[PDB]
This record gives sequence, structure tokens and C-alpha cells, in this order.
Amino acid sequence: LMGGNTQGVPAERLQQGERFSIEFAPVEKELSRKVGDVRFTSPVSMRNEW
Amino acid sequence: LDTFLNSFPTREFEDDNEYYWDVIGSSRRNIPLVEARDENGVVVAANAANVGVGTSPFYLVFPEDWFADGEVIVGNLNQVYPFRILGDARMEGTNAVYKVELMGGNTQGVPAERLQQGERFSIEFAPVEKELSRKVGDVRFTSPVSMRNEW
Amino acid sequence: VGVGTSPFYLVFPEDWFADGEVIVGNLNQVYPFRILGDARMEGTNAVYKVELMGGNTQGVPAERLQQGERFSIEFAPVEKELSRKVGDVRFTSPVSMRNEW
Amino acid sequence: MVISINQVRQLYVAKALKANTAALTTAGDIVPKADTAKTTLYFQSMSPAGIVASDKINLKHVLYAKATPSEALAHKLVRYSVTLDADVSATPVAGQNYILRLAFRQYIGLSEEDQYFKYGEVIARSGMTASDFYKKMAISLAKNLENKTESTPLVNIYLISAAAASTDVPVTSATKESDLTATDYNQIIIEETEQPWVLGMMPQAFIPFTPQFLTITVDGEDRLWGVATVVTPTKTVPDGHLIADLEYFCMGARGDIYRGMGYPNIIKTTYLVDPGAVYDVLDIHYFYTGSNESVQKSEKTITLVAVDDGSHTAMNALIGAINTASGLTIATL
Amino acid sequence: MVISINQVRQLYVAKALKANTAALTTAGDIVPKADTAKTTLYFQSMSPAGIVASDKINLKHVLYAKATPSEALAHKLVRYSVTLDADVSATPVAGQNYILRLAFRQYIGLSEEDQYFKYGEVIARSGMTASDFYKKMAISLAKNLENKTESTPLVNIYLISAAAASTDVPVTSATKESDLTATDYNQIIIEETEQPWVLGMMPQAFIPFTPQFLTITVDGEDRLWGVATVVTPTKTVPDGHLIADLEYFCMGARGDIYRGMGYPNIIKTTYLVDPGAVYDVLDIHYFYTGSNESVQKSEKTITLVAVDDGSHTAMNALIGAINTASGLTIATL
Amino acid sequence: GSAVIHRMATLGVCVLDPTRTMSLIPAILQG
Amino acid sequence: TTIRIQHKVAGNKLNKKLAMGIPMVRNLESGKQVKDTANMWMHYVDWEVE
Amino acid sequence: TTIRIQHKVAGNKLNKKLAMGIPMVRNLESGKQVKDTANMWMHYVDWEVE
Amino acid sequence: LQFDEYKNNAMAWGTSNRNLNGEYMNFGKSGNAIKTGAGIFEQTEVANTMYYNTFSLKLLEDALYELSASKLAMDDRLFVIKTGERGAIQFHKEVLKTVSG
Amino acid sequence: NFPRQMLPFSKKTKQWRKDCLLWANQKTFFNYSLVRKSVIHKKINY
Amino acid sequence: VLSPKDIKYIETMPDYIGERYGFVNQNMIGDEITVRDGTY
Amino acid sequence: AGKLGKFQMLGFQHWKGLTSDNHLGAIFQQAPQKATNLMVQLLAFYRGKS
Amino acid sequence: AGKLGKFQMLGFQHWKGLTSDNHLGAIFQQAPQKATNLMVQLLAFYRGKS
Repeated sequence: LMGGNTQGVPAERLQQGERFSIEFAPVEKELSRKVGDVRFTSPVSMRNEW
Repeated sequence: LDTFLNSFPTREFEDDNEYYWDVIGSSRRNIPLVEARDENGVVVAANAANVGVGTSPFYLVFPEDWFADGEVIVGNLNQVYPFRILGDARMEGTNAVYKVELMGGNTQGVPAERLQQGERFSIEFAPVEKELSRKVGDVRFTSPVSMRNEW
Repeated sequence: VGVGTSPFYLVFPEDWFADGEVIVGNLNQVYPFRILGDARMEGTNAVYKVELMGGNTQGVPAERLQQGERFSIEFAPVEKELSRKVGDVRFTSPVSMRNEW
Repeated sequence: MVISINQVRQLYVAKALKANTAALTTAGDIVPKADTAKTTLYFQSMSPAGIVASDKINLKHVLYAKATPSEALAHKLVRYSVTLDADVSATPVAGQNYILRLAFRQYIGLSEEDQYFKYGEVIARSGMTASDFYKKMAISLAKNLENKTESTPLVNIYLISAAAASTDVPVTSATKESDLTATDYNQIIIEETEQPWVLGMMPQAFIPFTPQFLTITVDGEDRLWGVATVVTPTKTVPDGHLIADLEYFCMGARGDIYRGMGYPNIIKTTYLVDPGAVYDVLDIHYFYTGSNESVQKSEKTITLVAVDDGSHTAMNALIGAINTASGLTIATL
Repeated sequence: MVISINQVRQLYVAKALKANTAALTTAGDIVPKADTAKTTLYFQSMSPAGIVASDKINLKHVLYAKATPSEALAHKLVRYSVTLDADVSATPVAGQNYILRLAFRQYIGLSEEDQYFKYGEVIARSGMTASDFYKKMAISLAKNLENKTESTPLVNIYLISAAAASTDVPVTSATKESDLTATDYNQIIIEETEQPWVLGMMPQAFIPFTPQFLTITVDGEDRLWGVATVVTPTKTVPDGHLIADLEYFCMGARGDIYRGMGYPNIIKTTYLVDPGAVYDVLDIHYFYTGSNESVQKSEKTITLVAVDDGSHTAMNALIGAINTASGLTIATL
Repeated sequence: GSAVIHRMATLGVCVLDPTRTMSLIPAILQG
Repeated sequence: TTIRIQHKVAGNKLNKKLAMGIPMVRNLESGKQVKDTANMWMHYVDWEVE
Repeated sequence: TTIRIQHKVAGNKLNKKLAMGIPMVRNLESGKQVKDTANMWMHYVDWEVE
Repeated sequence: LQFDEYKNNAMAWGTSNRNLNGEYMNFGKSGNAIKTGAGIFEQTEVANTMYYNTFSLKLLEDALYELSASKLAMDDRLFVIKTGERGAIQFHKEVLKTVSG
Repeated sequence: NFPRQMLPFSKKTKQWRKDCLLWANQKTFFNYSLVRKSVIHKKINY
Repeated sequence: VLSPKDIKYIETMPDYIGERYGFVNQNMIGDEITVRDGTY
Repeated sequence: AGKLGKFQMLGFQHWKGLTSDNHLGAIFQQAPQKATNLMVQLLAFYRGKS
Repeated sequence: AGKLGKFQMLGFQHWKGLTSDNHLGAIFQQAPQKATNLMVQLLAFYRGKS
């Protein structure tokens, strides 16, 4: 937990169905190591007949 | 191995994908026989008597539907025992059973050794009578294959 | 011994083979031996962890792994993705003759 | 489907155990092989076209090896209890339009912005109780959300009688008003449903939803009508489709990278996992480092799948074949 | 495997025989439905995507109906027994070269003008007997034929011990004459193999052969040294690669004619015939005649397959269900 | 670093119809 | 002596195009398949009946 | 705030042409997927890293 | 030079390690499968390959004729045997055995 | 990948000229020139 | 040669700022970079 | 009958007489035509880049 | 995440980070190239015109 939080996250906010999104990747200023990754996609198709 | 390898030419490709090409074969087929049956359904054995005596009809079981109605086909001995096919192929699963009868004026029939498994059968023609006849024969098609290679 | 493309070992009295080279025995090209890792030197000998390469799902015969069978380096294959260093390079040295006046 | 890898992943189906390289007779067997010096572990699996070994794991370079049951790979289908807010009105008021909006959030895309909004509505009348309301709304949603014209199954909706309170009476678009015969209805449960699945082309995914209520005038002030609490799930989608889509992916590391591209010319790789069976999964994640200045590690992992018969018999016998042979403590599940 | 048709042909796999329309639940189910007036026959079947019906056979317009068992569709692999000729010499004469020429007739093509030849050669010694000749001949045959770098297995080689006279002693390229220890060999059996197969793309075809001999000078006269006769077949090719080929064709009369062609943009037909099981095939053939002037017939057929284990228990139940509903007299296999 | 010269290359030889190549190999070079 | 032949084709094969996944062959008189680039299906029916 | 990102690719993807069975798309910054006609793979990676 | 010999032994004396199910049998250092294709001498040895113990013109002539009786026209029946050095003297002393008879 | 410059002038279109500039922006900051030094080496001297 | 659309790119710029443009390093042996004042 | 290499996908196929659409579809001479100008972009109000 | 038409057999697919060749084949972007100049005729002495 970032933000200086000391008392923890309430257990009713860690349930099934809780949605998690990507904010950013903060690193230390001296001697940081590599974080983050890169996300891809691909489409679909449809059909018809006579 | 440079004198051996450079005796062969080279070929340039776009990328490191596996590559394929067209392979063309040939067309002239003859169908091997699986079994031969008399007119009651009993399979002809190797030591059986003559089959189709007196131009009596008998059956001829092939693994494919290749010959048609009214066509004359011949065994390993071509033109000596010609068989005339009396109708379309009756399917037995994948097998094709033609009720055939002889077409050479032969009164004594075909021997039982010339009706066994592994005998090649080609097509000759499809004759009719000169008046009032109906349609006989049919036509056949083929296809090619392909081959790949790796890096 | 290579019954299921299983590792085994080949002890040679000189360190002449490399990290990922495919070597062959007295019968070339039928029994291709890919070296797994460097050689562990047992004094002057060297043992190479070795598996079979060319599709061998039966393994080499035990007669083809006896003492005296000469082995030859073929090449050093890798895969297309994320490959690492294999192979090495060998050299030779000259000896001198002499005459006087 | 397509998954992420820590620089490789390769899967071996463990359909049967033989413990020796001479008994590998039918397709899909496994033998975890290791020598007496506990330094090398590999799996000789009998493929449909010969004996194929694994990558030789160096046992001083394993990282984690944990085996997962099949009840932890089942996506639980969530439920939503749609009721009348009794603080608003205990009985339905005889004039207002009682409309419920379902907010679907991933309808044909992947993003929360590909939405879908489906509805059901009751005009409540005089003397209409709550059980006659829930009887009249579950049909008004089943004509919308469980109809035979719809492209995809959206939700599975149900009704609960207060005397039973545990079993559901399912309502479909063909269910008439005389089929639901109970004077003690008390809630309407809307449950997620299993979307379609194609091996490799269409992965297993789910369309989420939230029942939201429209405002009615009670007294003179427009109030909300309902309340929707998340009931604990009862129906779970099995593990058959997540492992078939995992094997179909991981056969392409040891095999053809294209799967069927160009169809006169494909290599039919035979797949061994059944999509109608539940599977246990064990992952041995390791790496490679040479005895040189090249000390950077190349992470690898091996997935072993085996059929579950309810008591995890094939996987715990597979783990015991790995622990005694290799000297790792893979925890029996 | 493309087949020929009179007109259209439809295949339905019979995995389990039920008795009611409402009991058709598992993929592969079938119920032969008819009237009580016995004027129409059709087959309600359960597809993997719902219950389907067949075409409505008018029972006055049936032509023939016969059911083919599984052992009638088993290809009998032909064998050739190579012996030394008794009239030339029963004992191999010393210093003469005994070269055998195997003459194949259909090497990669569909026709005999594409031929292929594999040889085997033995020079005899002064103390070589007949049994020691067949030891060195069949090792020299298997060294040429059954190498591991070959494209397809063409023929299998088997010796016969004279004392046993019923058990084939197989020789491979790895077989040594140290392992062939019997002192009484009388013939070398050359037997053709099962060619590879993938459904729809490669049919089940065979490459026939004939072992031919060259001449030797026994007493100054050029005689060919052996005789090669065709013994009875001992092994059978199972029915599974033919019916899974047969369903692949007749699943295009019902569904998609485009199988796989624009590969991600396809309809994928799921087949319910396992290629690892033999089948009993029933082909009921019938037609349709129009009302007034359309008296030309539309000769079609309906194919039904059913797996047996030993005795035909599943197809004889299906013939019994077609008979007790439609009222035909199909013969029970 | 160690001073390692790495080199890498891809290749492949296609024989289209191997029915047009005939070989007689001595029996001591097989099996 | 007199002979006869017949071959029936479907109705929709009037201008049936072939999409050529594998290249369409045409059996010559010599018994050799040759590659043909003609796209219609009736170019291969009219050769075979001849 | 100090942030960081990283992508790792295999070495064989230098000139890796895409035989597009389905059309290859780029994610827009707006959330949309836009169909692209480029055939080299590293054109699509380097879009998503930025 | 000794990477030229790597590409000369991989082009000519190389082998394939794939199944009939398309699976590879050998995996490299980074988990990926070491993909190899057959060289010259493992592709040309799938057909028309005979293993003899003693060379004779009874065998070579009757194997080159039956290859040329079904496949080659009568004008186009020229076969250039490629062999080694001592295979030329084994062909010299065997035609001389045929000619002296 | 730099686009092919072995083209007729009709195939040097609006998107081809734009693809040459998106290459120079994205890829090259290479500074691998045989006879001239590196930008951090000259900047120290300045 | 600048379209009226391209003028609105110049004309929609936030404000001003004003030799640390930005740094690239090729052939990096390692991942460990140290910066908080503005040089790496 | 047989194979030219270890990797040969197809076998030579043949039929007689009446050719139907599955006779032409199973010999890989029938493929669906890609509608090029027909293209469905999914309707959404995209609140990326805002 | 479901279907929009009946024959939407393709589903939207996604992954993270390192992409191999296998990720490029599961999304149907890799196909075997056809060496079009390579064409073989199986060698025989055809006697159909004989």
C-alpha cells in the first residue's frame, strides 16, 4: 500500500468482483530496476449467407 | 564441403517461415478388387469353381465407386474376361458392389484365381445396342498434393 | 541408453568438444549427440552430458559407445528465440625440424 | 486463448503414470524421470507420435513448484438479489411504472465502454402484493434477458419462494403466469451465465452486470425503488475450457507456431485434454545459469495437467512420483 | 476422402439409441421416428448444438436397405512368402549373388506409371545353408527398406521358424543376426503396411508390391533363384480411418461446404466419430417422385454408423428399432 | 566483459523430389 | 460397335468459380496432370468428357 | 513522481512480417482499436510502448 | 573458417528432430525447442537408397535400369556416378570383372 | 525497417513519404558514424 | 505548406518553460539507473 | 499413396460422376470471399484522451 | 465478451509483455509462405498417348 497508508485496506474492499486498473509504475530515485509491461489486442469477424 | 555445396544453386526467401510448394502426380488408375461374390452373396474362394458360367450375373466388390453403369472392365487378364456392369454401384459402407456379367461370348466363365483380392481393374468402354438404348458410363476427376520444408 | 531422448555421459581424454555442439560417433548422422553443458574435468579426462538429437526414440546401441570410437564435431544449433552462446573454435601448432653445417 | 509467459511455458498432459521409460504405450502418459544424483529432472511423456522428453530441469535452479486444485480455477457466477426497498414502500403503489435497468459492462468488446442496457418493467396496480410483483417482473425480464432471439446468453434469472428459501424456480420467456404459482415470493435473483467457448478462437469470458433501479414518486418526492445485494454464488463454471485453451496455446512452443493458417497445408497436432473434464494444474518454474560470467537467468516453466475425479487422485499420485524421484517438496493438494 | 454419389448422402453417427424425442440429450443420440400408419421414416438426432432431424423418407419410395458390418470393411494386408526355389537348388550355391527386387506399383501418385524399387542382396558362402540364407536376406532387406530416415513404411519383413511355423519373427534395421538364433528358417514373409492418414486431407490408400528376382548361374544356366507366392492375409486394417473420413465428407451435405479454408473466418464442424473405433455402417437408400410431371427421381441415401465391441450389439439394436417403427425387413448383421 | 566473439546464421537446403537422387552406400555405414 | 457416355452436373455450376487452395489440375491424354489456371468449373468438366 | 516502463521482445522479431489472417490493429489512446495495414511486427510494439 | 564448416555441416550433414505430430524432441537453454531441418543427406536418403556389402554390376545396372525403365526416355538415360577416390578403383576392378567374362 | 526506395515514382505516395519520417523520428538517434565522435564526448569539450 | 489544421496545432500549445533535452543510452549493460536532479 | 517427405499434408483424391459443392469444398477449391469494404466498427463514446 | 452475430467464432484476445512467435500464431498472424516458383512434377515416363 502506497500513499503513506499505515492502518491497512478494509477487507470489504478486497472481495470477488473488485476491478483493478493500471495507474502507473513509480520507481525509486537511486538504483531503480525495470518495471512495467506493454499490452496488446486483436479483433474478430462476422459472417452472412444467402 | 565448399566444392560440393556450391555445385548446387541458391534460392532467396522473404523470411524464416516454413515454406511449401505444389506437388503434381499422375492420373491413370486401376482399382484393386477386394472380393468377388456369386449371385447369392457367397464370396468366391481361391479354390472355387468358375464364376459367371453361361453369362450368369455375379457381384464385384471394389473399395471405391469408380466404374459406372454399362461399362466394360477387365481383370489382370485384359480383353480375355471382360465384365459388363449391370447398374449403378450399391454401397456397402464404403465398398461398391457392381452386379456384373461377361461380355466376350464366354460360356465357361472366369476362373476363381482371376477374381481374388489384389487384382487391378481398368475401364475399357461403355457399349450399347444400336436402337432405343439408354445412357451408360460416366467420367472421373483427380487432385494434387503439397509438401513443406523447415529451417 | 538414449531410450527416451534421455541424458547420458561421454568421457573423452581431451577437452575438445563444446557447450552446445552436435557431435557424431563412428556412424555419422544416425546418432547425433548434442552436448548439454560444459565438460567436467576428471583430471585429464573430460565428461560431457549428452543427449540424442536426430529423432532417436530408441537410443544408440551399446556397441556404438565402446572405447576407441572416434567422434567428430558437426555444428552447433540453437533455437530461433532467446538463444544463448554455444560452440567454440579449435587451433593447431607447428613443430620444427633441424639441420647443421 | 493467448496467455503471458515468463520467457517460455510448456505443457505436458499427465493422463497416466508409468514410472519407467519402457511402459510408455498409449497416448498422453507421463514418467517423471530423475537420476540418483539429485541434480536433473525431466519428464518423458509419450506423445501421439513417439516418446518426447522435457527440458532438463537443474534442481538447484528451481524457483517455485506449487500445485493447484480445480475448485480454484472455477469462475463463480455471481448473483444479485433484486427486492423492494421496504422503507420506501412495503406494498407496490398503484400508479407508478416500476422499471429495472441492468447495466452490462462488457457486451461484445473487452472494454467497460462496450456496454449494454436491458430492462424490465411492471405497472403496479391496486391490491398487487409483493409476491404478485416478483411473479410479474421475473416474466418481464425473462421476455428480455432470456429470450430465444438474443445473440448471447446474458443472465440467468430466477425466483425464490419464502417457504423454500434455498431452491430457485427458473423463469424463461416461455414461462406463463400460471406456471409460477406461489403467494410467498420475496426476491428475484439475477445470475451471470456461461458465455460460449471455441477451442482457441473464442476464449472463456464473462459479461458482468449491475441491476439499477429507476425513480418512482412516493408521497411527492421521487425516490429510488429497489435494493440489490450480492448473494453468494451457487453455480460455478468448470475447468474444462480454461485448460483446453491452455494446452492449445502451449503445444505451439514445442510444435508449429501457426495453428491452421492456410488450409490445404496444416499439421494436425492431436490435443489430449478433454474440455468436459476438470483438471489439476502443477507448475514447476525454473531457470538456467551457466558457470561463467553470464550470470543472468533465463526463466522457464512447465505445466502438468491431470484429470480430477473429485478427490484429486491423479495429481497427488503424480506429485508423489515427482517428490521421491527429484527430492523437491511439492505440496500434495 | 472424396467419394462418389448418385445424389446427396447424409450421415448420422449413432452413439446411443433412445426411444423418445424428449430423451435426446447427449451428443450422438438418435431416435428413429415414424408414424403409426408407417408412411414416413426419419431420424431425430442430437447434434452438439441441439436436436436435429433427418430427411423424411417416404416408405413406399425406398430402394434398398442393407447394413454392412465392421469386418467387411477391414482391408486384408497382403503377404508374400519368399522361399528358395526347389527346382533350381534347395541349398544356396556358393559364389552366386542372390539379389531380390521388390517391385512397388503406386509410389507417391495415384497411378502405376509411378513405380519404385527396393533391393536386397546376398552373396552366398560355401557353408551357407537355407536357414542361414534367410537370416542374411531379411537383414539385408530390412537394412534397405525400414530405415528410420525413410518417408513412409512400405513393407514389413517377417521370418518363419520351421518348428513354430505360425509365429512371425520380425526384423528391423536395428535387428542383428545375433538375435535371430533359430536354425530352421523356411520362408521370408514380406507384408505391406498401413500408410499414414489425416482426416479429409489424406485418404487411407495403400502401396502394393511384388517381390521379383534376378537370375543366377547355378550349373551355367541363368535361373531365377526363388519363388514368391501370395499366402493368406493375417492382419486387418481397422475401420476407423475410413468412417472418420466418411463423416468428413457427409458433414458438408448437411452443414458447411467450406471447411477451414479462410482459416480464422470459418464455421467449425465438430464430428462425433472417434477414429479409434470400428463401426457398423447402415445405408438406407431412397428417393422422391414429384406430383404430376416431376416423375424423375431424386435418389438420395441416409448413412448410419454404430460402434461394436466384438459381437455387433449396437447396430443390431438400431436395425431392430428401425424395423419396429418403420416396418421394413432390414437384415440383422 | 571476458571478450567473447559471437556469430550466428540461419540456413536450410530443400530437395524438391528425392526420387531423382540415387545412392549406393556400403553396409558398414548403417545401423 | 457403338458406344455412349453421359455426365450430369448440378444447376448452379454455370459460372462456378474455383478459389484454388490447391492448384486445380487437368488430366491430359498422356496420363499426366497439368496445372491449369482457368477459374471456372466447366473448364474441367468439358475437358474430361472429351 | 518518477515513473518507468519496459518491454522485452525476442531477437527474431527484427523483420517479422505479419501474414494477417485477421487484420492487425493498434490500440488508440482514446480506447478505440483502429485497423492498420502495416505488416511488420515492431511497428505495433513501438506504438504501444509510447 | 570453423563457422563456415558449421554452415557446411548443417546444410549437408544435418538432421531433423520432429515428430509425425509436428512436435519437436529437443529443447534448448531458454526452454524453446531447438528447431532443425534435415540437410542434403537426410532428405535424399528417403528414396532410391540401397545398402550393399559388396559392389557388383549385377546390382547397379539392374537398379539403374528399373529406375530408368519407368521414369526416363531412352535418349535421356545418362547417370553421372559421383563417388570418392577408392570408389573409382572399386568401379574400375568390377567392370574389369564384368568385361573379362 | 526503412521502406523500399527501389520504386517507381507513382508508388512514392503520401503514406510512403510519411513512413520515411516516422522512421527517422522513432528509430535513429543511433550516432554510429565511423569518423565522428559521440555527442556526450563533444558536449564535454564544449 | 502548413494546413490550417496544422496552425491549430501550433496555436493549441499550453505555455512556455525555459542543456537537458533528453537522454538515450544504447548498449546498456544493466538496469540500475540513478537520477533525481535530472541527470542519469 | 505414400509421402514425398516426413511432412506431407495431403493425399491424392479422386471421385466419379456427379460433383456437388462438398465435392468442390473438400478438394479446397471453395473459399469464402472477404468483404473488403464492409467493416464494422463498434459503436461507443470513447472517453480516453479526455 | 459474448457473440454479436451467430457466427462470431472469434473472440477478442489479449496478452502482456513478451510476445513469442507462438503468440503471433495464436492470433493468426503467421502463415507458411508459398514458394510459387517451386513446382514439381513427379518423374515418370507416361505412356498414355502410346
